[PDB]
Amino acid sequence: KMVQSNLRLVVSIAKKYMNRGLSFQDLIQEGSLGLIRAAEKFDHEKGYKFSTYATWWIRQAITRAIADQSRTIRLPVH
DNA sequence: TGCAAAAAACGCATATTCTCTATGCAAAAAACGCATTAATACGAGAATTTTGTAGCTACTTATACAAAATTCAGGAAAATTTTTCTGTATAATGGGAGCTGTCACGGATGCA
Repeated sequence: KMVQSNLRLVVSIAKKYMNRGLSFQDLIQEGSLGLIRAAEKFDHEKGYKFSTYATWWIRQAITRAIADQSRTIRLPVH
């Protein structure tokens, strides 16, 4: 539920990363791969929401995708 | 402007005579013969002698085992670059972008 609940601000990552040469949706479903990768290692008794930590994953999970994703030649990040 | 007609030239009488056609002289070529000498070739002698044939001998090579002294193909470390994975903590709370001037056809639904 909290997962499904924290599925609004995600649009921020979508907008910031439009589609990253892919698809708005795929740039949010891959962001969903985040969310879960928050909860778990979201950190309770922390002192504030994953609003500064959930994103964190989010944007580190998209990116990784995005560019893993999408040019039909994988690229090394280097 | 018709000729009859005269003198000198221009045509029928020979000397001259002089290119001229005509034979004996003579001088040196030539070529023929007496011929002489030398040289081009035949006769004999034995001397070199190369080629042709045999056996011995030295060089050259046919061959049979193989790990020479050297090449190479993997195998397994590094070495450094690169790749994939994981992680970094305030708040942030519904998405733009053309379709609106085509003509005609064939179903297929909706709407009383």
